[PDB]
Amino acid sequence: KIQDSLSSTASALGKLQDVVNHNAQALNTLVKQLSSKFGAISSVLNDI
Amino acid sequence: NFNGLKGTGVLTESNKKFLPFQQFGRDIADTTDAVRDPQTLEILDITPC
Amino acid sequence: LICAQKFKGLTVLPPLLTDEMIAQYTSALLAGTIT
Amino acid sequence: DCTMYICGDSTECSNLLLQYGSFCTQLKRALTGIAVEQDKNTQEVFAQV
Repeated sequence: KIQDSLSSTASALGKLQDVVNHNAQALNTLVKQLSSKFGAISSVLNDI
Repeated sequence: NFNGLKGTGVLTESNKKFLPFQQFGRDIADTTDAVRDPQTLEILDITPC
Repeated sequence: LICAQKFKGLTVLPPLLTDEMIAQYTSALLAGTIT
Repeated sequence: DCTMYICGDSTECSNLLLQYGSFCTQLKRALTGIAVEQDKNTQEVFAQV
């Protein structure tokens, strides 16, 4: 009967899905951050 | 350097599909990755080194 | 392909222990605790 | 609050602040995590029965 509990619902393995989701969110935020201009002339380096 | 696209990187053939009015290329990281040569119609993919 | 798009200076090093090795540890523990 | 604290009830400052990015977004995310964890603490401690 143990197997059905894991196989049926989708919230059983949240405690490990959360970790990888957090890491993905952090990486995505860091990558997307450089698109910000930070109050400078332009985000792209060469145009300055 | 394409009409105002300064940069570097290894350029290869771009087999991806562009709409007739579309020339730039952007990614999830939100940086230029593909272009279309104005002289010759083929599409170029600017892959990194 | 976000992992492939993370090339902009971001790397994901592989763990030292691989999945088969971890499974071998688990098998050893199981074969120990039941005999 | 994102903008009320920094330069609340201002127009041009509000315009010039939104170009920094998603700072207050992750601020609010962290604070929400703090709050839900705070509730979870009492839930864990007292609900053993």
